[PDB]
Amino acid sequence: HGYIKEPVSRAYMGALEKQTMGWTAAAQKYGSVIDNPQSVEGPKGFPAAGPPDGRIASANGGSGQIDFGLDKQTADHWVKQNIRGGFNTFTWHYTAPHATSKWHYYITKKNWNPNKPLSRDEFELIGTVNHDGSKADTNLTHKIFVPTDRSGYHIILGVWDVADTSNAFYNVIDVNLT
Ligand SMILES: [Cu+2]
Repeated sequence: HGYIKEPVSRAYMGALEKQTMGWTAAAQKYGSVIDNPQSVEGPKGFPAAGPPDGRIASANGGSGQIDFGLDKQTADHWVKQNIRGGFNTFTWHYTAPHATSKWHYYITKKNWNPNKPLSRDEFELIGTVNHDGSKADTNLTHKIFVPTDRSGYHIILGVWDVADTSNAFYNVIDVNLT
């Protein structure tokens, strides 16, 4: 269990807006993930397997841990944070740092549709961090090159594959890319 803390994942943004807008208004916006941003857990093997299209952001309800709130997708719904093209760092916080096989990072394609549910064919692989089966917290932060050929509203998906289970944690990040 864990989530992307910087940039602020959508899941962690829900936990953050819990504090600023309260439990009910934040749960209306994000669903039950506000309490458990670390629990966006679904089957590993993305993109060939893993959570189905339209259930990527919620990891198909996080293995029963959350609802499907995160799967809403419109131009306006989610809080965007600014990021620049090029090298960026992605830092996870672990509540329970499991043995890790890899992390893998994707961005939305230049022509993606911000008002339809997320599908795996809107995402492009941008980097893979292999790991030696040790705990996730031996490599907290990853240096990933974000494409410099697109701008405006994009989603970075970070995926954390657990070494010793059939599961993975899916963290979408809403970004305004410049
Ligand atoms: Cu866990």
